[PDB]
Amino acid sequence: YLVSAMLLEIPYMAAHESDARRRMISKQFHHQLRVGERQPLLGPPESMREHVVAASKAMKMGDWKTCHSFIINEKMNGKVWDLFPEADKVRTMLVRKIQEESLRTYLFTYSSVYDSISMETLSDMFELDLPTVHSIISKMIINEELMASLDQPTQTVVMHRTEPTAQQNLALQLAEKLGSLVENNE
Amino acid sequence: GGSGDSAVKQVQIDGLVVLKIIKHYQEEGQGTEVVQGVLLGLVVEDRLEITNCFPFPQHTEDDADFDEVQYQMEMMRSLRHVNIDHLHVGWYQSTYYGSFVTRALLDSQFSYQHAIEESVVLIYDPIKTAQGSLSLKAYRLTPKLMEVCKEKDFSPEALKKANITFEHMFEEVPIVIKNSHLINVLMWELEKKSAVADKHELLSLASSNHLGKNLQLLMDRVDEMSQDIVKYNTYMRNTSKQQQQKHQYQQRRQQENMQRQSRGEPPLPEEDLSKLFKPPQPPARMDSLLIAGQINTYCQNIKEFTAQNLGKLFMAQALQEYNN
Amino acid sequence: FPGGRVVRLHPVILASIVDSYERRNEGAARVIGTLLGTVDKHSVEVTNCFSVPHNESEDEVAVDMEFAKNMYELHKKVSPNELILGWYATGHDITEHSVLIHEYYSREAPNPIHLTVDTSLQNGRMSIKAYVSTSMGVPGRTMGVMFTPLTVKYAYYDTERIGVDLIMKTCFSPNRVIGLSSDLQQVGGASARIQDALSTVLQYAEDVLSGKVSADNTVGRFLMSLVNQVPKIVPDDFETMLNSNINDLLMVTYLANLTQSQIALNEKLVNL
Amino acid sequence: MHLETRLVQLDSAISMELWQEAFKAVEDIHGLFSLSKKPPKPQLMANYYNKVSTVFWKSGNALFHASTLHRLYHLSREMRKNLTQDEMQRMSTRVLLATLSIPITPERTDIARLLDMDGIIVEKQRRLATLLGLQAPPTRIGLINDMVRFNVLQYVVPEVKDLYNWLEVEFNPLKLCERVTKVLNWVREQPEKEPELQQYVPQLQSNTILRLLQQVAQIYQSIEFSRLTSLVPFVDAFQLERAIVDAARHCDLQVRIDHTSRTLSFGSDLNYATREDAPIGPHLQSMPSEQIRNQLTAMSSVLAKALEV
Repeated sequence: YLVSAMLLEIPYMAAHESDARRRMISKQFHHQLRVGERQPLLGPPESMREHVVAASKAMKMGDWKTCHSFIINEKMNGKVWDLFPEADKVRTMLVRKIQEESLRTYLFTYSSVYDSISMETLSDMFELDLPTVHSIISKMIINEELMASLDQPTQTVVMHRTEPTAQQNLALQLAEKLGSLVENNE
Repeated sequence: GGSGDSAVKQVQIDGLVVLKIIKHYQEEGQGTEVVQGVLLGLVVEDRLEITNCFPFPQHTEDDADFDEVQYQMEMMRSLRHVNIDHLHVGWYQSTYYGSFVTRALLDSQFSYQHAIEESVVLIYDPIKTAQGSLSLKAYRLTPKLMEVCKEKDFSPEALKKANITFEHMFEEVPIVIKNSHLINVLMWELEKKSAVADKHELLSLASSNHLGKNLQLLMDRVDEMSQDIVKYNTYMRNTSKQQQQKHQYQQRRQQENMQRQSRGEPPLPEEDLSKLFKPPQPPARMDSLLIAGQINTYCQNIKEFTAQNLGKLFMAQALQEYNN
Repeated sequence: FPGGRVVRLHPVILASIVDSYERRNEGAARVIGTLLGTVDKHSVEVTNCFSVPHNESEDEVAVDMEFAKNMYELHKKVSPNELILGWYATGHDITEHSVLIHEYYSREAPNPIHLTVDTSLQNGRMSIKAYVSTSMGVPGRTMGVMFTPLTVKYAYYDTERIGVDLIMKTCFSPNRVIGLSSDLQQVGGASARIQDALSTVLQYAEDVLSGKVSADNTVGRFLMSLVNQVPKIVPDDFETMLNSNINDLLMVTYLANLTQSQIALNEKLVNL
Repeated sequence: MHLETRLVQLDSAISMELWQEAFKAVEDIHGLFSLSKKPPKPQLMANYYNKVSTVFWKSGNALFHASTLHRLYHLSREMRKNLTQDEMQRMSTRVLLATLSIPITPERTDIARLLDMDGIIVEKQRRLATLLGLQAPPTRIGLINDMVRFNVLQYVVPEVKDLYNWLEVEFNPLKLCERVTKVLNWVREQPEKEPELQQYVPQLQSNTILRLLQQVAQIYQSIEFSRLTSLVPFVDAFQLERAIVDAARHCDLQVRIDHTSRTLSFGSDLNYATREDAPIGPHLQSMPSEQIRNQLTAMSSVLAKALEV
């Protein structure tokens, strides 16, 4: 949930070539593969039902479905630490819920806010500054860092430049295998 | 002038045929490949003058199941009562694609042309092709394929037929060129919606003003192309990677197994020499998937030559017009 | 309310008229059938018809109705359009046979809605004329029916009607549909000739004395309507947007002719 | 013997929070009722339709909840022709029930699943619609407007007769945040005004945001949220901002999202691609301003041409 709902959101802009096919998808395939879906009861739904609303960041919709009746369902209490496993967990949520603006909500963002972004997610400002810092050196977002002002203009305009290269995603498979047909033949 | 290979002529679809087509245009089957009828023409000077064609009603709620031949047998009875006999000189669709030759319908087109060699199969294109180049495609199937019949078979009759190497696309005939005088009264309808009841002629020039402005016209087409060229192209190459996983990569190791044993024993068999060289599943070619692979990738490129020029002529127009 | 005001048929039935009348199968003068049409009970939305062989003379009356009922089953089975509305006949108009086949139509007993075919080279008389009748009481003679004329509307699917619009250009002189793009830019230029020849004379008429009368804020509003959406005012920022459009079509077009190469390139090393 | 006990199989499970077998139960009852078409239908389908209403309220989306309430409105008027419920307050109650359950959500987030076979559940929406008695899946306010064809916008109580005339037809980017919300509170009346019609306040919020934002975004092309925050004086502030960002990200409109100075201009034109109508249906009343694209020349040029001749 913390190495899937983050990792493959950077190549899931119709940019598939990092595919990990042993994950929640063992569940995610089958418990959206039905029609009548209301309040979750089991572990897998009561995990997936706020996973999908951790996807569309919703920073408290993602958290406060992991701390209702799980505590007696042997998630929170069952570990011989009461509020320290959740203090580990919900911190690990509050950090992977600024790293949602990173890959997800950056579309038509030309100006960006930073004081209020950590105040919104009620986290230590530096603790959510250092992973957005990580995202520049690791994820290399089409955005520009100027952190003496504590703002970043993005200039992210690949909006429909990315779709004729969605037609190149395959002209890659064209180009990959014409670098493989003679390997076949000769 | 308009002869193909020995038996066939071009087609001549006067506009009064075209209107019984576009009544069942892309509706009673929108995202459903309705075979929109059989081209009931006749054999006149250089041309298969189509006169009246009847739309065939596949059981269209969400799919297409083949309906009664009693329909076709009464539509032919019906046309015989006032019009020509059932001189079916082709069959026609549209139907929800810009310039595509459907393989299973190309087999329905093949056996149709083996039966009546004087046949061109129409692919109508309304504005769904984005307007767009070549709207009426009376695509007949190669007579060199109609020679090596039946049909295009997978492993045998592929190397044999692709040493004969029958063409993949052939004779997309010129259709409606001349004042046939069926015409008459739809001309006499122009001079009235040229005249004072002219509210309907402009509204056809309206289908011009809410086509462009708003419709993804490039993008959503290029996205559907962005889906078509990733699956079809990689699969043909997965074919053209699996075939020489077997053509050479196997026969590299098949002869390696054979040559190692000194190519048999003098006093006995030659047991494993008879056992070795067991032919792989594609030994040759796989020219059945591939021929229509040729057609449908070459068809990707007509859509592409469509997405070519349709484009250009906006980039011309809005760089032209804008600039004043 | 009057059921008969306007009958909404399109050139399918116009093609059903000519073809049925240009083969006939020895159809001397008069061909007839049962009209197929839907009813909004104010505007009569029509689509198809179907025809019969007749010996329509004096005093022999002939419309194969049972056959027209059975191909009504065909026409509805092929397309869920309509149900039978009346009789549709060739020239001449209202006489004794038209009402003796309305008897043959009251045999099945729906509300009658007709359509005459004009066999004449007139221009004043409209090519096609629909008909209803009131009174329509008639427990008397055969059928003393009081005929109302019905003006026609040519209103169905518009890419048909623009398909018609090029059938109008066939009608002028075909005009095959081969060079779609190249030739719809020729008629786009032809439209622009209509503009300049129209706009110049409606100017110079008011340079003389009292022009721009039917062209003050009619075409004056539609000069404004030309420039509403072509061209855009004079915005060079939007010309750059386009000049990047000139880049992406080149790409769409380049990808296009390369996958043309990728046909024979990949698909035919089968061919060795 | 069967259908009355198969609705216990349903009603008992939904009262004990069991939704997957509640869906199985609404499947079984309809599979049962299908072969009881041979006798004429008894007019006690309302209770089954009021249960599946209580299942689709949160299980399926309120597209399916409102659609089964459209069904329940129609068949319960059919009741009051034969049954004759001498009930004017009930007339108001069922018509307002339909109308308040209509404006819920504009567009679905089926792009968590787009990854693997997008066409599944959208095709399954037919399998839900056929259970409902629908032939095609549900569309939008066109439903309520071919049902103000009937006497509903007068049958509804003059508590909320007058308001829908502002939600849909009578539009203003300044005077509808202070039109909808007064009568939101006027129906918030919990105890005697059915305390079940109060779950529609946070979706009326959600709709009002993304709708009236389309309005403002097409009406003008630049107002700073420095005053838009108070210009929409609802019950929100920071989730208001983040729901404006939610309207931007899933693209009911396009505004340049995260402006610090809060000078958010909308832009022209650049994007009548995928995200103008969101996706195809128009949620704008006849305000929206103009844009240009490709063939648009032929169009109005050749329109305005052939009518004056």
